[PDB]
Amino acid sequence: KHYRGVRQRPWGKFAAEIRDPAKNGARVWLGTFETAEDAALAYDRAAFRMRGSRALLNFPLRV
Repeated sequence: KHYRGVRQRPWGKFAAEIRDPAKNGARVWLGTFETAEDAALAYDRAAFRMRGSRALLNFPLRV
């Protein structure tokens, strides 16, 4: 229901964002999306390039 990094609005928009501690504690707003699935998938790509090998994403790719 709630994706880690995706904020849902009471209108129909979402927002994919990730927390990066390596950047001295700075935010990384990927961008708003149309649904929680699109904003959640975009969060996985930024949480895999920034974290590198293996990472905890809303959609833990493994197939």
